[PDB]
Amino acid sequence: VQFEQPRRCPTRPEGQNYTEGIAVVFKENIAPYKFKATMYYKDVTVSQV
Amino acid sequence: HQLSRADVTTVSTFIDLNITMLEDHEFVPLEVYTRHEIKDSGLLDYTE
Ligand code: NA
Repeated sequence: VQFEQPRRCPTRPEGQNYTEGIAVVFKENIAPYKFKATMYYKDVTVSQV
Repeated sequence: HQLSRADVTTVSTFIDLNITMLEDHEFVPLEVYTRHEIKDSGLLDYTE
């Protein structure tokens, strides 16, 4: 018999390359559009007594 | 005579250690009830 010769050792992974950057994450808009209005009307009351 | 290493019986002094990497997993979006479903659960919608 002979002894097994040294095995090929594994290699450490290269490591994930990361791009740095700035981000803005947008979501679907569910808020209603809001604005200001003015109602002009007249309450008309006819009372039969 | 002459021999190769393959022609000789091989015994190992090495202790085995089989380490495997944890595999990449993807999480899909998942909701029990969508917000549309929750809105629709009401019997009467005042706006409509
Ligand atoms: Na040896």
